[PDB]
Amino acid sequence: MRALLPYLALYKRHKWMLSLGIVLAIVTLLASIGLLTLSGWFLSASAVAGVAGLYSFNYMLPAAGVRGAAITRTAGRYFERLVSHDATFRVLQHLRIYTFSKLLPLSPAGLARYRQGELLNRVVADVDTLDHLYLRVISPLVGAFVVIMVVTIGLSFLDFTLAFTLGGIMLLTLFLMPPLFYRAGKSTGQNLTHLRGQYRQQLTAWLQGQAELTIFGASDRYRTQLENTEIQWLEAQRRQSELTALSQAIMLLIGALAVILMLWMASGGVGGNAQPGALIALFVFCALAAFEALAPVTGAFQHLGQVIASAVRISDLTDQKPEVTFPDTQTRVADRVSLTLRDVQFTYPEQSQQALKGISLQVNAGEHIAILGRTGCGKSTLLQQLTRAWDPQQGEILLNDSPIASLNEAALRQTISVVPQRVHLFSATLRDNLLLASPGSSDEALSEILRRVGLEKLLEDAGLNSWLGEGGRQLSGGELRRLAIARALLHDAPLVLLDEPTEGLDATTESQILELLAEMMREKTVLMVTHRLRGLSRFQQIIVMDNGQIIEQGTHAELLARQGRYYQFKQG
Amino acid sequence: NKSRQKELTRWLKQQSVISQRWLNISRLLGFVSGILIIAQAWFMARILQHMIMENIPREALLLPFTLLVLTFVLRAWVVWLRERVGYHAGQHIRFAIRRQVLDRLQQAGPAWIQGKPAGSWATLVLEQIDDMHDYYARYLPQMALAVSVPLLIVVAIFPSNWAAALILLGTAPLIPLFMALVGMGAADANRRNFLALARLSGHFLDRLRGMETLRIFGRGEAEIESIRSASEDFRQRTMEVLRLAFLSSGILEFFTSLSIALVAVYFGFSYLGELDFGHYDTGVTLAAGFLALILAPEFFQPLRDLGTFYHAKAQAVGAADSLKTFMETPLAHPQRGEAELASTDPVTIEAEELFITSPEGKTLAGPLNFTLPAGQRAVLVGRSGSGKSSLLNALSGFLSYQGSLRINGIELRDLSPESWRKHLSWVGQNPQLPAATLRDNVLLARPDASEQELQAALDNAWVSEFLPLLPQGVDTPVGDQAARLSVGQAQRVAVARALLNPCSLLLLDEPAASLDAHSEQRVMEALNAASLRQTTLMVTHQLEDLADWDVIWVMQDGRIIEQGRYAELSVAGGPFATLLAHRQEEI
Ligand SMILES: Nc1ncnc2c1ncn2[C@@H]1O[C@H](COP(=O)(O)OP(=O)(O)OP(=O)(O)O)[C@@H](O)[C@H]1O
Ligand SMILES: Nc1ncnc2c1ncn2[C@@H]1O[C@H](COP(=O)(O)OP(=O)(O)O)[C@@H](O)[C@H]1O
Ligand SMILES: O=[P-]([O-])[O-]
Ligand SMILES: [Mg+2]
Ligand SMILES: [Mg+2]
Repeated sequence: MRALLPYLALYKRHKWMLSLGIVLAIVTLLASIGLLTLSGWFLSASAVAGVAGLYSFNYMLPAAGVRGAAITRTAGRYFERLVSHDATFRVLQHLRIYTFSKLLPLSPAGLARYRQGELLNRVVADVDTLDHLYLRVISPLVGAFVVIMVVTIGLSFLDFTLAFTLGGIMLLTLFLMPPLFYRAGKSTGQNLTHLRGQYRQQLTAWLQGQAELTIFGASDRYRTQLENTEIQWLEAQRRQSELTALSQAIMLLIGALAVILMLWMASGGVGGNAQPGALIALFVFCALAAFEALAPVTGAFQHLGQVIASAVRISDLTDQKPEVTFPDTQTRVADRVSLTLRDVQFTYPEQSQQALKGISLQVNAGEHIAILGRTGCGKSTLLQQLTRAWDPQQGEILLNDSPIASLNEAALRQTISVVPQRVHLFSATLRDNLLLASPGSSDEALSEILRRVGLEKLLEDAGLNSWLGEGGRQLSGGELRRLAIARALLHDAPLVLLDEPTEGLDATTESQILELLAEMMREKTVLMVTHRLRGLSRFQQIIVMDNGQIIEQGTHAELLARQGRYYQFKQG
Repeated sequence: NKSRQKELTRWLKQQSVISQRWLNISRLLGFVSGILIIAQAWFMARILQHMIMENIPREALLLPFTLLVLTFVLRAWVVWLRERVGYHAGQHIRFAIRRQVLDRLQQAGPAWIQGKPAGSWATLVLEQIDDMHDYYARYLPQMALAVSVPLLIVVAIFPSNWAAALILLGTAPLIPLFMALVGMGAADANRRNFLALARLSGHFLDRLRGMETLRIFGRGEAEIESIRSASEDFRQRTMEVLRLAFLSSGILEFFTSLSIALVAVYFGFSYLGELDFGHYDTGVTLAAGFLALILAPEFFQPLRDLGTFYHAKAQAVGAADSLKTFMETPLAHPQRGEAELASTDPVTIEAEELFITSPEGKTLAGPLNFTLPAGQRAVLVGRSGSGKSSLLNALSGFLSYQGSLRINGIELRDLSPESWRKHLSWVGQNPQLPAATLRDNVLLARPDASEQELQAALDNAWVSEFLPLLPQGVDTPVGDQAARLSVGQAQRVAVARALLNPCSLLLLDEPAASLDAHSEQRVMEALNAASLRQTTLMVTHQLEDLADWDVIWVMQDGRIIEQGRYAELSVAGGPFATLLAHRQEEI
């Protein structure tokens, strides 16, 4: 419950709306209890008066009471559901902004120890589960407490002992039953989320290794232990339905004890008179209708356990420290930058094998370097040292013979222009996908770069306004790569880092991109990381990587002259 | 929209036959639940009348108290019982659908599983089968409690008063009518905001994903205002949708509180001499008003719970949308057989007019003709996409072939897969380690092996030369989430696992494709001394120093065009000259 505190701070903003939504959940819930309590007394008072005393009985007052109490629970529930959800949606915006802002400083580093495909889908669900602490846990538990109170003080005028033993029974269950069920199911909720991720881990490895499991005759041995995990998993699910069934059955044996008690106890006199008459109904029907206040409460033990898990899961992800530390010196961006590296070493967190054994690399200004390697040599790990995703444990990285760690982030992002290996297509419009490169560019300025990189087909049928993202037009793999270059061109920076810019492309579009990179980026330093061998003659130096090492270095012609790994690349 | 949704619901009803015994006890206990609701409402009404009208003391009503407590205890037992049977009904359907999905995925094989990412299948099996629970556990048992219980109240009140039973029954045709008038208005707001709402739902995950791109452009601070201005739009658009969604719900709470208001007023005035109508001539009774008043809120409770459980129908048909198409795809797969190979000697492979067909039905390899006698090792060379790996999947049994492909003279499709695979062993292009530890992967072919022959496997493959690097030695839990092995290190484990058992055919598939210099020469050396012991079919890109392999096959669009010794193909002009002389080596 202490990990639920950082997000209760977010709830302090928009406290008014949240308080008003709770208040309407009390007026509605008191009208519901008051409609049945007054109806039960009105029926009992009319029956005791009988046909005699038609004019003697003041039936108009309850009749307008049962009409007002009925309207304010139909209308109150309407605005309770509006203010509660509207206030929830405002907190959701603060939760989304808080989570995003606490994840940017560690966006490539703090999230690299997880599987990023399923981590961020879990983060979005964790924020949605945190956003519903108010609707599922806070609004019922706090709305039930101040209805049990108003009913207790409300009925204390007629008889103290009845109101104190109805309010006492209702208070006891409110304060004691959610904790005893959150405690009883605490182990299962831990077991449920552990067996769920184990079944996902065993199933994914069963599907991926299906070719290997089938041949080696383990596809059935590894399915039996997969189906035994599901049996364990379904058993944990079954035990949560034994606490949802028990809490639903216990709340019915408590709302039954408070009706048997207000029948037996309120028949021995309500206050002074030994024969209360109509007052018995007002206490039996109150105890009958007052346990709908606790109906939302009987499930709030299951929802509190989930919200707590999300609070812990989000926190320990965003409460860890960024790998890099950006100074505030506020330097000025250079016009031309030279890249220098000396013995850069880097072991990924929680690993025992070095990703970068040692890198020596000099890239003068206006020089086009290419880095060659196979899968997993460590080349895209080198580019993330230059953008300061990580810090090399041993080694020094220089920009214009000044350490790269001495640049404030706003200046580093203006010195480095990078096209990633995995180009990300944002959901927003085509103009917005380019305006992140340079916000100040104009529509014509965006258009010239877009048609210059060969993406002129995106300039038709409201092309610059087409949605072009998820829930919209999806760009092809070849077109997506041209989009990445269009951002690198718009975001003019002295040094341009490329990460497999021609991966998975036919030679027709591979040549078009390669010729586009040599002519547009002629005056800008380029460090292109390549898995292919096409069009490497225009590069002043080719650096061949192998298992985190620079095994070969030199110009294209020089590399062919001396027999080595680069020679083995063309001729196997 | 209405065409598919009708077809999906019949699919859900088809699956409910699994655990139909428990979907009946849920329906039977729902009727008994509505009887105990009436019994306790009658017991309370008769207790309360005696102590309010004729002032009978509580100590003379011990029998109704005793029966009222028992009714309350029985009610709690039924609610406890009904939840457990509802879950039991839900999980048999999930347990059986998950077996049909996993049986379909296992029989389809790696040829079809590779079509989608392992997280796309894991959503089908985990997320979308678990989405169907609350349809069978809550919504279906509630759609039967919503029609049985409210009719029991009307049937139990009609004998005592026909207007009290008409107040409740008068809102039975009013709620669906009014809920549909607001439905016409809702469809106006829902459809206008449908495009944008689905457009803004995936916004936060889209900024969260690809947060690297925002970092490398320095736009992390200007996208806070994008999240702020896409959450203001989402909230405003969805609240105008929700003004009509909570109004449709409010119809039930309007008639819930009007039905308790009219019952209170009609009975209240009936006791005061007014409103003499509505009751049979015998007379008016206080216990006949308590019984109707206690049961009026319980008339709509089954219809109010159903409002909360209705979302379980939408997420069970969306689950059924992607589960029906999964089970309805034709997925033609290789024919299983019963004959088996007794001999463990190297096999002879000959194919006449052999065609490899994709699981969907298209052909991946054309009319292949080749013959590979026992003990002879062949090598497959060709351009990318030439059907090189489709031939290796057919020999593995993963793909269906229409032509002829014989193993020792016995047709492959007439060979029992569970025995053919014991004579089969290969190393793929990518190391797929599906076992927990590094020793469990090596021993995956035969787990009951002693250390002597385990230690021999590691040394023969040079898996033991990087063991000191690993933290726990040979028992390290391996993976991308624990003790990452480089592609060179994981490929040597895949070689060690493949060479653990003697085999008849070794289908090495581009093993040294993406490896560093050291592991490439350690994997290739081990598999050059392993290809000799049995007939071997390799596919490779590095066609230099390929002379010692006996017969070389060259593939073109799915046809073996040229064959023979390396010397004969190398010197002679032909397609092998084109592959070798044009040493482009694009990667
Ligand atoms: N499971 C599948 N379902 C449908 N089509 C497929 C499947 N597997 C391959 N194909 C298609 O059939 C053709 C068969 O080519 P194949 O994958 O055998 O080439 P390859 O020899 O593996 O080339 P490379 O080794 O360079 O990938 C390919 O063009 C591919 O697109
Ligand atoms: N997040 C990570 N945590 C630990 N190890 C990683 C991570 N990402 C990559 N590696 C390892 O580092 C090596 C080099 O990674 P990378 O530079 O991404 O490959 P490439 O150089 O082919 O782009 C790979 O063998 C990989 O196993
Ligand atoms: O591992 P991939 O980035 O070459
Ligand atoms: Mg990379
Ligand atoms: Mg292949």
